[PDB]
Amino acid sequence: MIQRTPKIQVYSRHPAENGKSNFLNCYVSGFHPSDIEVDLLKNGERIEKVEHSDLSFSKDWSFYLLYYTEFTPTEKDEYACRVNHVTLSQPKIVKWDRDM
Amino acid sequence: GSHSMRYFFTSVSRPGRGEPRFIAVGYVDDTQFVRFDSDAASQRMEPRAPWIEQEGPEYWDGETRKVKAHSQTHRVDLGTLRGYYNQSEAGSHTVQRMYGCDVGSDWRFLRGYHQYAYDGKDYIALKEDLRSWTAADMAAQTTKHKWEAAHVAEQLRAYLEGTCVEWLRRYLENGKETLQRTDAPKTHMTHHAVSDHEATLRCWALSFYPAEITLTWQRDGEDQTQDTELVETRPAGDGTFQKWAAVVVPSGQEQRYTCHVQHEGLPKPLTLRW
Amino acid sequence: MMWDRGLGMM
Repeated sequence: MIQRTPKIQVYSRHPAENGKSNFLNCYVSGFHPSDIEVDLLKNGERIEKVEHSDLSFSKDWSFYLLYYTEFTPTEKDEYACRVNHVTLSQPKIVKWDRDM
Repeated sequence: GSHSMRYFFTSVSRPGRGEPRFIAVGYVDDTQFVRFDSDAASQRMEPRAPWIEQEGPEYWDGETRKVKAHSQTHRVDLGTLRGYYNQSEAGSHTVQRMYGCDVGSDWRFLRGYHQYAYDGKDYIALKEDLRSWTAADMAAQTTKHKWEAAHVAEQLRAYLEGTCVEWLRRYLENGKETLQRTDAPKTHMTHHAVSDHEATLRCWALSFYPAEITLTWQRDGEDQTQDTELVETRPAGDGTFQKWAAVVVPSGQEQRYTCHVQHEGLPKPLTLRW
Repeated sequence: MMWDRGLGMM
């Protein structure tokens, strides 16, 4: 049974700006099997309006998913993506770094 | 330019939870246009592109029948493969399926393919001659025997050379404005000192199509592979894609490092210096 | 389009 650690990427569709509605993307890729928990964090709690892309995979047969939602960026509000998988011991959380 | 069409099929068994979970998605290069979900309430093929909604009822309901034939196929393939490896019925397993054809600049037949994979590992794949097969393990040799004795590979090549390529030409016309587009990547680099004598140099490439792109770092001519922090190509969600690479450099010698972006949408390979 | 026929069984 092959297992692969997912590759989490928390980012925005456009350059972030306080006061302008944008989209927050959590791109998970290179994982196996497909069963995975992906949650977006709003000020420490979960976003319930999260939409996800359809399940696909690459040449190496590793799956990838795109979780996205509409939001308004702010320097005060913190965001992250909580991902849980069989390869991960604990629920890995990747905080969105606006400047990188 | 070259174009392609691919169909992806994923079936995951649910021991003690009923039927296996089946998901199917179709692509034209890096653009999704059709999709099916076994747990969705629609229970039929749904559009995932604006240029594909033009199809009539014969096309729509015709593909719903074929995706149900692919779903029930994997449902039987799980029990057969389970016996090939002497596995129990209390464990969940995954079978993956993908096929498609390619076209070149003249939109002529390039290469057809069809591959299977059970629980991540490769199983069987149709060769480039589109008549002989390639078995990964000995369990796949059993599948090769049944399919060469029935001569079922010739009908596959008939579909990859005709229905696939001919209908791939149609989508490139009905979605001409969205599929035959080539957007050049917006490139730049960022500098951020991480320590007293160290800084992070992140080379960026934004809003490009297609997704295949090569961002590399060089130090006065020599290329960096062990220090380069490369992430997978990520989609912005609007059709275009993103990618960045990074190297940590001692503060003061940043003028030596140069980023190089390779993309088909670029007239020439561009280099960003300091 | 998708394939209308099949390869048989495993």
